[PDB]
Amino acid sequence: ITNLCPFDEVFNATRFASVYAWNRKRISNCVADYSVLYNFAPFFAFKCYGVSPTKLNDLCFTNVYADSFVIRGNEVSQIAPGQTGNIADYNYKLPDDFTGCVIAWNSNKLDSKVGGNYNYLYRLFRKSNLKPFERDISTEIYQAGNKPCNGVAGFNCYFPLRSYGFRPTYGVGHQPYRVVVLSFELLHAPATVCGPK
Amino acid sequence: SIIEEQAKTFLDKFNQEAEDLSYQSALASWNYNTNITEENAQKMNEAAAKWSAFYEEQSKLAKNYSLQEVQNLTIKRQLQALQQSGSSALSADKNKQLNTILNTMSTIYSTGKVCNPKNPQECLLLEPGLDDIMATSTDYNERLWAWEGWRAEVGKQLRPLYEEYVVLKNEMARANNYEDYGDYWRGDYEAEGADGYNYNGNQLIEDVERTFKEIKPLYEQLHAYVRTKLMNTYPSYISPTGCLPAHLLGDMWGRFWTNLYPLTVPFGQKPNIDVTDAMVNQGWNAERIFKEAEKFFVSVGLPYMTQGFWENSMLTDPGDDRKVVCHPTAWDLGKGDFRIKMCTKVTMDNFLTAHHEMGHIQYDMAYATQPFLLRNGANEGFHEAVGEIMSLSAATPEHLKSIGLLPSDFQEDNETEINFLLKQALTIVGTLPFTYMLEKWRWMVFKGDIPKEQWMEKWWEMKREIVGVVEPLPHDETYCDPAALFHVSNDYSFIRYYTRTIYQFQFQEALCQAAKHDGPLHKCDISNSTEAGQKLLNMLRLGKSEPWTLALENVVGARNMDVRPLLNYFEPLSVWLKEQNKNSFVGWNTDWSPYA
Ligand SMILES: *[C@@H]1O[C@H](CO)[C@@H](O)[C@H](O)[C@H]1NC(C)=O
Ligand SMILES: *[C@@H]1O[C@H](CO)[C@@H](O)[C@H](O)[C@H]1NC(C)=O
Ligand SMILES: *[C@@H]1O[C@H](CO)[C@@H](O)[C@H](O)[C@H]1NC(C)=O
Ligand SMILES: *[C@@H]1O[C@H](CO)[C@@H](O)[C@H](O)[C@H]1NC(C)=O
Ligand SMILES: *[C@@H]1O[C@H](CO)[C@@H](O)[C@H](O)[C@H]1NC(C)=O
Ligand SMILES: *[C@@H]1O[C@H](CO)[C@@H](O)[C@H](O)[C@H]1NC(C)=O
Ligand SMILES: [Zn+2]
Repeated sequence: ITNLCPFDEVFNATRFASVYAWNRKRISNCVADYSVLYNFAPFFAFKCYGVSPTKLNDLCFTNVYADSFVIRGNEVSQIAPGQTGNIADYNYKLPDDFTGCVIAWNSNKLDSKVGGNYNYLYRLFRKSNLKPFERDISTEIYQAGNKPCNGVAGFNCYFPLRSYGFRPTYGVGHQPYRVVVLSFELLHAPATVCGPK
Repeated sequence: SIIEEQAKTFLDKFNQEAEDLSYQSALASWNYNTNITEENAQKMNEAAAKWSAFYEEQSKLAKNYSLQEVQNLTIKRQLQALQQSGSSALSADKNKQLNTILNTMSTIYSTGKVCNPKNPQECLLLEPGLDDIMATSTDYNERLWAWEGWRAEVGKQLRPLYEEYVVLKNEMARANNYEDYGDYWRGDYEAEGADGYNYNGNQLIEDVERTFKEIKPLYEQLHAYVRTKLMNTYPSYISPTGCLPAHLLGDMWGRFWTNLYPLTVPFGQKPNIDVTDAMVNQGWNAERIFKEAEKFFVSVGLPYMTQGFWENSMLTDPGDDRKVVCHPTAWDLGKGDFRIKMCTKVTMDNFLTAHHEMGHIQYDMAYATQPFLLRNGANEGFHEAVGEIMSLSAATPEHLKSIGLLPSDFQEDNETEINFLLKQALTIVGTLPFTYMLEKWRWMVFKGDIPKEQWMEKWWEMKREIVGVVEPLPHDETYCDPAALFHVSNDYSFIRYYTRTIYQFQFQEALCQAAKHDGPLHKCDISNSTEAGQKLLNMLRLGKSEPWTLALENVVGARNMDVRPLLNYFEPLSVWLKEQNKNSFVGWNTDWSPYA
């Protein structure tokens, strides 16, 4: 037991990323201690699929991907395989055959200020949906009519990205939430991520 | 279609952008109201200003999507509310003229003084100057001069302003494809949907008349009782077979007859039920009062109160170097923020007002998931009808006996019930013909059936027939009696007070049959009943997404308004009044006048 994985700089980070620019970290060649993970907040959401929630520290995988972002309260249900909405259609998509865990908790005391936090953005308009595990960071103007937009905002020409504006006196369903998605893959290669002996 | 998708995208952007501005305006208003200071006002105004501007742009930019090309009803309902423009349909000069007329009328009403004869050195104002005289005094001439001065000093200055007010508002109404301003007000009841769920503004007149023709006999009986009781205090000024003088109805305009209870009490040796002494003895505060209402609401199967409700609400007078507006109100600031402002004292009236306001809060929480522009009550009468039934249910001498404010061996006599019903009648039944007559007169004046040269004649010819009130002194065409009322001179609708009274009782009946209640209707408690709460929440969660006919059907079982529950509520009192009026005349004539 000498190569503990760096899960502490994925849950204790000082600044998370927006939904449309979600952050991906690849974890390989370490021993994974899936028990410090329980030491954090009451974990409003600790739901996961294809894997026993109590016997993770018994099986070996070739790679673990951690994706981090911040969403709203009444959108955590959209982080699940086979769902339709706004976050799950234009921002972040999960495959139907998903093997991994979804963790989500509350961050009102950290990501909410009097006056509004306008640093968190999400996409509102897109021409087509997203294939699973895909990113779009373009800022071209959405065209909704026959008239060509020609690089200027106006009638039937919308800027595709909008903000949240969190304030401390909001309700539970409009408060900030931090979400980490862990995806385990097992490919044809030597397995290099395993639990403690 | 193609226009429908563009409308959907436009509404998505509007909904995204409007929540923030509305929330900022609401928060500024709250901070001003709970903390009165000069610089807290300016910010408020600024916030409000921005909101207006935003709306004033979108209502134009939303007129470019033809409404007939949208087929799905929710999008059409959202877009129609946005497309409606009011005073913006006129030019700048006429809008400025209308605004300067309205401000002048409001200012004249607010600062008005009636100077007493007999050493006119101390003149009285309106609010704490004449309400006391007209609600407490028992002197004929003292009431007469106060009644006449308010019409001869404030009513005669509002005639020329009103005459051109009407002309401006009719043109503003015709600028929006209407016939008159009365149609503009009656169009709030428009409903569009499937077959049999439609409703225009012309059916409201017929429904109101149909309901009043049934309500009238009970009013006649109550009128006869009050007439035969007022002859012991004004012997020579009342005819046994005539109308009632206007300045002897316990109010400045006669809107409410509550202040006649000391003179018309059936049995004066039996006091009413008051639980203030028990509340003070046991030891109660505002928090206990507001928690005993949350228990009532969660008894029937409704959600608890939000945590932010207990932290962001002012339930007591601060009692420090901070000035607050002391008037109960329930605030829905948006984004899951619900608050209540109220100066709470340990009394029974505050105990009932808490239920009334938490009814509004629970109504707001039900449709918080609906989209913007569809996040209001079904019409302008549902919101108070929900609050009033809770107050009715939380005041019976069986709910108070459960919470421990009355002895466990308390038995109710039949003498107190008659007194309670008479007090309720004097404030419910006695205000319906007044509202009907006022709104009918205003509709006729707007539409043109009443020419300008015959305004007060129609007033004191309709009041002597519909209501039964006769003027003390002659009034020619120089006065404007209706303008001496707060709602008439401040651009406010008045029929919302007529429909609500009809609605509430219906609701109560539907919530007393589901609760398996056996007995008279005025002793119904819907606590510890889950099916009643579920049936009510079936209607609470819609909002404006569906026509109000479907919302009414979801809770009552009928698609329209009827008066049978109201008459069922007041049945023991009707029997008692009929028994008590054998040797008396039921009715009135329109030929007797105090001045002639
Ligand atoms: C984050 O840091 C805190 C205290 O330093 C503690 O909960 C733990 O070390 C970290 N939490 C996780 C989930 O790694
Ligand atoms: C009331 O407003 C003043 C600003 O005029 C502010 O300083 C004060 O803190 C406010 N009261 C409270 C309780 O915050
Ligand atoms: C949108 O409406 C304005 C009027 O406010 C009009 O001038 C403009 O041409 C319209 N745009 C269209 C029809 O594309
Ligand atoms: C109309 O629009 C609403 C959007 O709120 C949608 O749910 C519904 O399926 C659409 N069609 C009908 C027939 O209501
Ligand atoms: C309602 O149920 C509670 C719980 O048993 C009971 O104490 C109470 O007496 C019942 N009735 C009323 C009117 O609260
Ligand atoms: C009340 O009940 C008593 C008991 O019989 C009866 O004598 C009396 O007439 C009743 N009074 C009313 C007003 O019902
Ligand atoms: Zn109210």
